[PDB]
Amino acid sequence: RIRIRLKAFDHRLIDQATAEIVETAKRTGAQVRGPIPLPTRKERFTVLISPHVNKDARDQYEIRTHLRLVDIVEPTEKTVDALMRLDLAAGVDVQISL
Amino acid sequence: ERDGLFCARIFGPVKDYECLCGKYKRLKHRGVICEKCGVEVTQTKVRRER
Amino acid sequence: KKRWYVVQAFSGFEGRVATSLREHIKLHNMEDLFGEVMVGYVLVQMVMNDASWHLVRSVPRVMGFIGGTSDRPAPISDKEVDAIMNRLQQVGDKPRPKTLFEPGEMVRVNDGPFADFNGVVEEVDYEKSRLKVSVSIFGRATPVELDFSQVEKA
Amino acid sequence: VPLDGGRFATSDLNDLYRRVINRNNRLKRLLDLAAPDIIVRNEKRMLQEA
DNA sequence: CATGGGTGCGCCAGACAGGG
DNA sequence: CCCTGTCTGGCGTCCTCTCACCCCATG
Repeated sequence: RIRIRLKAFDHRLIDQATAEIVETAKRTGAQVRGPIPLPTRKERFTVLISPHVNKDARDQYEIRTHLRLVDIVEPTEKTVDALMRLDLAAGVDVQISL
Repeated sequence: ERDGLFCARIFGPVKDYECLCGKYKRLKHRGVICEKCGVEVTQTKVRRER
Repeated sequence: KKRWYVVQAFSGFEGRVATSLREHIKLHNMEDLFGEVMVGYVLVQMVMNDASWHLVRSVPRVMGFIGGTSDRPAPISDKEVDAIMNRLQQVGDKPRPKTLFEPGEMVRVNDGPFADFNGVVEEVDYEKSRLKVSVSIFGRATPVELDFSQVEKA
Repeated sequence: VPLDGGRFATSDLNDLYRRVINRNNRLKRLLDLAAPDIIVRNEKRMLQEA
């Protein structure tokens, strides 16, 4: 009933953090849809490295941001507070749309 | 009750130094009015004088 | 000409008082002395004879009229009667804050688990009658949808 | 405090305060949408007696 | 589920009418 | 106004030891 869309840069972190966000829900709400991954946005910035001439030495960079969905089933007040207020993992965005 | 004859914010917390439920379960921040339900943070005999 | 009067009943048995009142009218057949009965107070279109006064106070679970005196009880000094009548109809179909929550406007939450929290409405939906406002939970503004009456304009 | 069984044996002052607050809420409602003079005279009189 | 409204005591004493 | 009758209020011993029972009612 409530889309839980959460974003973070590390994949071993965003996917660790999705294990407890349903463990704090299935303990009380006892019904979640399931962990849905989403296609990651890879932003590339390839740019020069020398402070002058030699525009042939560049270094390819990439910042990968990931997205996960769990889309919890039950809108019972208990479950609402157990996710809305109980947000964990600093450095991990989580945004909810009921 | 949230704001009834026996309120939390108007008087005080039933339990000593416990705010309300999930907030302050040790002895460090005695006073912070938690957002879950407006409540004071004091002892058990504080409601007898208020 | 039949003027209005206010009757006090035991609050909670009011529909049964209204039914028993209509039945006492059609028992003691003073049909030309009663017009309607509107619904803890029961409104009665009536005239004032002492016989009809004893009739209404002999209806069971009725305390008495409410007026200036008990000799000649008082019709209807309408002061906020029109307001109450209009408010009933208005409530039937009408919003509280009228979703005046525009984008970037701060609002207040007093319902659900987000009760006692403020936030801003990033998006508004007058058609769906829902405001998109996020409430700083543990610092993280938790974008949640609240109704106009569920939240107050800040 | 409750008794042996569990039903709360409530004090008399809670009945008195709960009556005064019920009537005061009714009288404030009879100030917003409100109602005619005879109604608010009985309402204020019931609050006075409460 | 939650709220909503008897008729056997006797003296003192002072305040409120009530004549006087 | 100066006395007379009425009308309501205020009050009546101290410690203990068991028991029994604490708001219906219902659309």
